[PDB]
This record gives sequence, structure tokens and C-alpha cells, in this order.
Amino acid sequence: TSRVQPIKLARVTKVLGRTGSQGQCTQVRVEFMDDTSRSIIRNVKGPVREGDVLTLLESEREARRLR
Amino acid sequence: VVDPFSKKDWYDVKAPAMFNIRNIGKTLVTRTQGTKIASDGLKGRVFEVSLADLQNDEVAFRKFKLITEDVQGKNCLTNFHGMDLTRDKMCSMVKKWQTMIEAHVDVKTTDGYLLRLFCVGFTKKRNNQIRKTSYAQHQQVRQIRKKMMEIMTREVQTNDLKEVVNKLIPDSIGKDIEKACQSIYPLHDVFVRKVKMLKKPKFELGKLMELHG
Amino acid sequence: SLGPQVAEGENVFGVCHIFASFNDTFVHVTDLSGKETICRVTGGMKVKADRDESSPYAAMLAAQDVAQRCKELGITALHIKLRATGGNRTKTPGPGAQSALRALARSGMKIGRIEDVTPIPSDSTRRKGGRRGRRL
Amino acid sequence: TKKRRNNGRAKKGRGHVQPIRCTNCARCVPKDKAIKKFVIRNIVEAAAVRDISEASVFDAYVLPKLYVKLHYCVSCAIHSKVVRNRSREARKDRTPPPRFR
Amino acid sequence: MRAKWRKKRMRRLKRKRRKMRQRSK
RNA sequence: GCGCAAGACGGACCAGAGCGAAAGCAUUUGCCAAGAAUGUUUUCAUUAAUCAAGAACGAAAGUCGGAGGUUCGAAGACGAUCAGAUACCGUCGUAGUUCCGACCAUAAACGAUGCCGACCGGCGAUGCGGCGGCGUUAUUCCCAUGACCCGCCGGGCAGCUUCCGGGAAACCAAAGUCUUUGGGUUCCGGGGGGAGUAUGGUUGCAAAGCUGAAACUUAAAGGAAUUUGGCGAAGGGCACCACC
Repeated sequence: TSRVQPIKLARVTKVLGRTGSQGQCTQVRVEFMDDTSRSIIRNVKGPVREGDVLTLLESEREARRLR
Repeated sequence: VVDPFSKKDWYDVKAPAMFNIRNIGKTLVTRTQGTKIASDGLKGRVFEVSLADLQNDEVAFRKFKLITEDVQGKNCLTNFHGMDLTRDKMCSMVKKWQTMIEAHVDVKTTDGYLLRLFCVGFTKKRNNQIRKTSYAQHQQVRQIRKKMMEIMTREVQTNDLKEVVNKLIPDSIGKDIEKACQSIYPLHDVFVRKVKMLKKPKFELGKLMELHG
Repeated sequence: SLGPQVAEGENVFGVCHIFASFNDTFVHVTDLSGKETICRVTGGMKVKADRDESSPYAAMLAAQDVAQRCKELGITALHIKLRATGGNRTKTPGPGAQSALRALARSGMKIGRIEDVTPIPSDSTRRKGGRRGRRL
Repeated sequence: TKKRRNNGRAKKGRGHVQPIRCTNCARCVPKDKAIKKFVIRNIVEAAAVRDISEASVFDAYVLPKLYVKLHYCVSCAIHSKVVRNRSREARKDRTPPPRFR
Repeated sequence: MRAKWRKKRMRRLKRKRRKMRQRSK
């Protein structure tokens, strides 16, 4: 790898539909605090809401669908 | 096992004198060693550069091919090789419910430069036209193609490469084709899409320094 | 491998041919003429499973490695030359071109003109497969 | 029984047309029978266009588009969710689905 | 059985009976 | 990335558009012959329609003799898949695929709908030729030609609607003008199998093509449409006797 990626803390703005085979995960529109202009979509697993901060280990991936 | 990029030299390329932006970029080649020389390795190199990066304020969907032929020390001197249009513009011009016209010649300049030209013409819908198709008959297409062929022929046999490249920087041939073909069937998108080069004469240095100053 | 040129005033250009089929992606960087090359890592180089060699992850890692090598040698500005498998097979680019381009732009370089150079045939030979196609 | 006024194609006074090849498949389908789809797309999506624009030499640069024509066989088009079956009284609708978005 | 392969088997029986008839002359 | 060589093909433009008796036909230019429709106050004057015998053309595959063989690819050689897989899938690959010269006359050769002629509703477009009319353009004036616009006429590929009418219905402006049954003419079918089979003749180098039965056996085989049901069919929702 030879890459120590810095961790990113990001805050959600809205909750999209629940993807997955059995609906275990959901899609959110999440935005960063260090740059409050960049907004990406992520697939998050677990009970989420509007306002919780997610710890992203990488910030350069875009959300895949259920398959 | 050794780094092969430690024995490279960064050269520079220069456009010929009819272009505004003289400096294009940097290309690199290995150092001279024995029989092979860095002068020969920069010989057959063709550069695909856009017109917007070689001129100041013109169309961005035009590209010119430049090939090096001699080097004078950290400066590669180029010459005109070919012309082509960008793929997105050529694909966006071609649309359904219109017919497109192709013509080509094998016209030769006043020196030993044999060129092959290509162009294109698409039919124009009128402003108050209610009809959808607006096609062209075969005899009108033949007359328009002959008109295009003679306009291609008339602008090249009395010129050499310099002022015909100066004419190829705008679409003056395209405007002349569109103006001349208005009495046959009105066209609206006429661009010289491809210029090739078949035959090249013996290499003369004097014309190269006259083409660079 | 050093160069005494200016860096603040202008930038050094190269071109990058991104070839992306449905089973492998290529990130190939040459000079302006294209004869001399700089670096290449394929999408099968990063992931060790040959199932998802055309994955966005492997294209992202390959583009990041290519950008790191290009910053190591000293290429800052880059012209994108996009190509699919072409021919008579298909013309849609594979599933790593956009991810590789976004990873290459996000790495901290400058992007010039994006060009599609996939080979478009003018009625070439017969496509591989029968008259009924590949039934499966 | 006869299902359609035409024969699933657009041949009326010809008798023979040139065949084309499917893109998802390799079946030899006639040109006027195959479901054609001219799709236009940008090189980047709506998420990466900002990342391309912030890392561009030219300010106010127009992103190019990608032009490709797709030829589909009937089973390939119905299995890729391009066209589906509909009612007997709704089969004679000629207009495409609306271009709202 | 579809008519195509029954016609093919019928033609093979034609070939066998024709060969047997012409070799039993 | 720069060049060389070989063969095949003519994308996008390309359409419920055109031509041809059908099979079929898509780069540019040149040569030769042919054809439909439109226009005609031209010419002959019944020369016409359909067709046993006979005759030309005729997809792909197949045969014989040459040149050439890029790609694809029957037979074949393997690798997976599977209980088996001499199948689907993947890598090679012979005849063939291409051209010339000579053969067969076969397709779901389908509009599954013979040809000529007459009559019976409406509408909007389309390709050709001719005619008329306000305006715009090939830069400002006039005329003619091209390009638009509004209409008429004839032929042609077609479309929408219809208590015309028909039909078992699907549907058809013909599949209508049919018990109120007769415009002219050629071919062809009498329940389902045996069977396009036996034999005879005939054509072909061959593969095969045309003509074409009977014994025996059977009470059904089929066409259109409605309801249920089940789809490894599609579109919406639900269930901890389903899942996460």
C-alpha cells in the first residue's frame, strides 16, 4: 500500500433510500467539516439519522449500488 | 538493475512561423551512445496539438499534426503534417433527418507537397420550415460535391504550404463552399475535416529556416 | 533525473492513454509525441484477485500510483486520451475509466483536454460469435 | 394468431434488408427490426465534474460528451430492461416515454 | 420430434435403402 | 508511437423512405443499355386479359476446375460445467466464407392473402411529376431557376378513425359490394395418420428436384376467444408460521 490515508470526519445532510439485498444498509448524502463544499454519497450500515457524524477511512470512493 | 530515467535529456519543440504560440511542450529522449544518437530518436515524432493551445482565441475543435525533422540543440523544429477534427464535434454534427455530403481530392501544391483533403456538408432546415426530413436529391448532391471539389482544387494549385496552412487556420474554404452552394441546396455546417500528406520531396534546410525565421 | 526549468510560471505537459475494457483497465502515460513512455500499472497489478480486475478500486489505486510516479519524476499537467476496447466488440468504456480519471484529478495534478480515441471501424470484419450469438 | 399489424419490424415494400449485429449479444438481427437506442452521455458524471473543473488548466472549459449508438436484439433488449411487454389495447401506442428527465 | 430432423432421418433411410438396393443388383 | 503488406466490408447519414417481376440493391467518378410515373389538342386503331406444352431469372447451404485465403467458422483437438455433456461456455482449428468458369432449383422464397377491371366514408403526412397563389432567402430592381409556405391533380409505400359492409373470431376500406348467391380467367383443398412413403418415369457428376399411391389404423386431430391455474416472465405492495 505505502499510503497512510488520513481519516475524515463527515456529517450527513439527508437520508436516501435503503439499498442492499435485505435492506440492511441505507444511502446518505454526507459532507465534510474540513471542506464544507465537497459532498459525496456513501452506503452506511446501521441505525442512522440526520445529524450524526461518520468516520470515513477514505474519502475518494463513490457509493456502489446493491450489486 | 538501474534506473533508466537517469540517462534522459529534456528537449523542446517549436511550432513553425505561421503559428502564434511558438512553444508547445517538452519531449524527452535517451542520451547519445555509439551508433544510435539522440538526433535520430527525435526524428519520427508526430505531435497531436489542438488549435486552441497553439493559437490565442479560435475554435477548440481543431487539431494539427506536427512532425519534427531537424534539431539544433535542445530545440526540435517541426513542420505541418496533417489536420483532423475532434471526435465529439464530428459526432455531434451528424444527426438524423438530414443528409451529409462527402468530397475528396488529391490536389498538389506548387511545390512537391501532395495533399489529400476531406470535408463535409450537412443540409440546413429553414427557419419557417414545417417539414421534418429536408433531404437532398442525388443530382443536387452531385452538383454540390463537384462544387466542393473545384473549390478544393482552386485554392491549392496556386499556393504552397505556408499560405494554405494560413487559410486552413480558419474555415475560409468552408465559408466559400457554404456561400457557393447556396443556390443548389443551402448548407449550414461545412468544415474541412481531414488533410493528409502523400508525397514529400527532398529535405531542404533553407525552406525550414524560412518557415521559422 | 533533474530539470532546471521554471515551476511557478508554467507547467510541464504529458498525455495519458486510459484504455478500459470490461475485464482490464490500463493507465499508460507517454510524452507529447507518444513514442517515449513514463509509467504504466494495469488494474490487474493492484488487486490479487483476477475476478474484479476492471473494478473501480483497482483503477483508483492504479491511477493514484501513476500520479505518484509522475509527481516523483516531475510531470504536472496531463492530457486525457480515453479509449475503450473498440473494434466490432463494443464502444462503451469499461467500469474503471471514470474512477481512474477522478482519482487522477483528485491526486493534485492539472487536467487539459479529454479526448475519445476508441477505434471506430468503417465496416470491418465479422464479429466473433455465431449467427445466433452467445446463448447463455 | 397474428399479433401485430406489422411483423415486429419496419419493412413494408422491401422484402430484404441488411442485417446488423447485437451489442449485448452477437445475434444477426435485421436493421429495421432491432431496438435501436442513441444514447448521449458526458465523460464525467455530476459528482466528478467539480473535481475535473477544479483541476483544469483552462478556466470555463466545456466538458466533452460521448456519442455511441447501440443495436439490441429482441431478447437482449427485453432482458436488459430497455423495453417490456404491455397491454393489448396499449400495444398500438407509437409515442415514446416522455422526456421529463 | 420436429419435422426437420425427421426429414433428415428419412433422408438417411433413403440413402441406406438406395445403397442396399444398388449393391444388391 | 512511426511505417509496410494481405484480404474482407461499406458504420454513423439510414427512415414503417426509394427502385426492381422476384431473389435483391448503400464510398467517389466515368462508359453502355434499360424502366415506372407525370405532361401532350402527336401517331396506329381494338393490336386486349388470364394462361396446358414450352422458356428466362432465382437467398443461403451443397458439387466440379483454377487464383487467393484478413476475419468468422460445420467436422476435429482440448479446458471447465455436470451424476453423465462426444451440448450451452472458453482457446485453437479443416472444408466453407471471397473472385472467375460450369452445375441443383431448393426457403416461414410470408402480405402464410393469384392477375385484370368497376363501385362504395373521412383526415393528416410522405416520394415523384405537373399546375396555381400571399410572403422569406441565393443581400436590397426585374424574369427564370434552386430552397421554404399554402393548396389541387395522377401513380406508389404506408398510417389514424368508423354500427359502410363482411367474418367463427382475431381482424379486414378489403379478407366489402354473398341465399337479394353469375364481371373475365389460371392453379389448388375434401377428417386425422400411414406419407411426400412404395413403385414407375424423368433431371443431375453427386447430394437430390418433379410427378406420386395403396394395404392398414383411428374418433378425433385442429382454428378463434373467455375463465382459472401455474411461469428459472414483467410491474406494485405484505408476512418473524419469510429474511436481514
